[PDB]
Amino acid sequence: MRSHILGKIELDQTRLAPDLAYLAAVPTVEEFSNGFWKHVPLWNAPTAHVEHVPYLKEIVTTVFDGTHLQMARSRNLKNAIVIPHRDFVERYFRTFMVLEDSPLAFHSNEDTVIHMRPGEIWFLDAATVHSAVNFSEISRQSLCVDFAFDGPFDEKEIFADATLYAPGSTPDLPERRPFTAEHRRRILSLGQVIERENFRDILFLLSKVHYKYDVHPSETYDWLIEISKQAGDEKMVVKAEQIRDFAVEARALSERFSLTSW
Amino acid sequence: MRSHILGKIELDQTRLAPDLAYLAAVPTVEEFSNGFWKHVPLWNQPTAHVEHVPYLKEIVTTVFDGTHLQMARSRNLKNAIVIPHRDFRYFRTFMVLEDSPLAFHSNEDTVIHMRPGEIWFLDAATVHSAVNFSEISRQSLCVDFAFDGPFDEKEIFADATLYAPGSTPDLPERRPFTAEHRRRILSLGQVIERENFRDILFLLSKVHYKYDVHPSETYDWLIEISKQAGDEKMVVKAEQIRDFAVEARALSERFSLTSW
Repeated sequence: MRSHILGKIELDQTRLAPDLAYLAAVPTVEEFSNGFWKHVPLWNAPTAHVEHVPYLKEIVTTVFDGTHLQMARSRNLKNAIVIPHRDFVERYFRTFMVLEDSPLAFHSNEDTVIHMRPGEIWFLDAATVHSAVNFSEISRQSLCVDFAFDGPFDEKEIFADATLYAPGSTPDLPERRPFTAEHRRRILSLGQVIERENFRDILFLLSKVHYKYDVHPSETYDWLIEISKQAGDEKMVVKAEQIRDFAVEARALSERFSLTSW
Repeated sequence: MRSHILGKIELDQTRLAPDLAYLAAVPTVEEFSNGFWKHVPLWNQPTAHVEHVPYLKEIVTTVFDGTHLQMARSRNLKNAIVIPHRDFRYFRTFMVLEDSPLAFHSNEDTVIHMRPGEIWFLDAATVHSAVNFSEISRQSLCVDFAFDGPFDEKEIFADATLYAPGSTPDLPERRPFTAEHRRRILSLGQVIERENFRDILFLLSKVHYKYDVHPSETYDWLIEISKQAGDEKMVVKAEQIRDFAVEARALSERFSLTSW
């Protein structure tokens, strides 16, 4: 897990309530997606949206330095799961800060599961296998502020005041149950019910095991492949192979790829 | 009936702050318009917007009785002016929810500056206008009432204790409107064109907020400005506009500030 905390800030819930009330209502528009997700661009390398979120405005304005600031946006996720994956193989800086307390919302990254707490500013490593989830409808509005630097930089200048930067902050890293061979055998029983119209469903459900069980998120794809073989459907074995290449190996997918076209 | 304050509630900032953010982002759907105006219907019976950020739901639920109530909406106005006009005994209350210093209203001979929380009564039947000389937000709540037979303005509230008709209104001072100033306004007869006719109208419509003259004169100056310009189609159009605005007289479906 390359990801880690970068520091924290006491959020003023009362100056934030309205900002969140706006983010939730501004209309926006947007193959592995499911549940509810919504992003709001604030800083495209500012937007009409900014002056409408005074507080959030202040926050990035003051907590960060533009001497490398890419973009910034708000991101919410409800009853949704982002399939585990990696963006590529072979340096950028994506930072993340939840804004609301969403108990059943988590992130994962390579071999560990995280539960971000408000105001905490995380560094999320996109070069390794990661995922995000919200098992409930409790809102999970978040601020993603991206950075960039060609000349390797301290990681310090993210903040425009080293008094906020503090790695040592202890993260909430839930303790997961042991993933056993007996569990693995139960998962594979899905080979008996999977069909083409519920294939995407099984992908999403397999994507959740790693949050509660101690097993690499990438195994998701091995299970899916094996479940496809057990079912004996070739177009499934192949779709499942393609998804794994996309997710685990960052291989791109055809424009013809579809979870619903067979 | 002349405009006046009916009472004033105190506004819980924190409790309405999230709501204003909501009204400001809610999309809504899509003349003689001019600048930014946005209405978010709140009672036509409730509207999906209510529950979606409540403080106002309370305000409107507590304060008014709904047997005569018949529409409620938020109304914002920025860098805009609505031309003076009469709508048509249909009441109508108005509460500005924010402090927008360059925001005003006029009605017949009065120019007022509503203050946050005051609940003003405004008559439909008269010549009124609204304006915001700046981009500072001016979210308000407009609640109208139904009466097709005499009542007491008290009888609109629920909690009768909320009615306080004696609050002193903030009535901006206006400069006297002089005969030389009038002469100067007719000079626009030198520059008006069919392509800027509308602009001149918006310009004339604003004078009555700063100077002491009835807003309907806007239309007299426009007709005269039109006669000075020697443009017969323009004189007829200005007259049509005047009849539509201060006589309520229905206009035509073809009528445009582009069709001469």
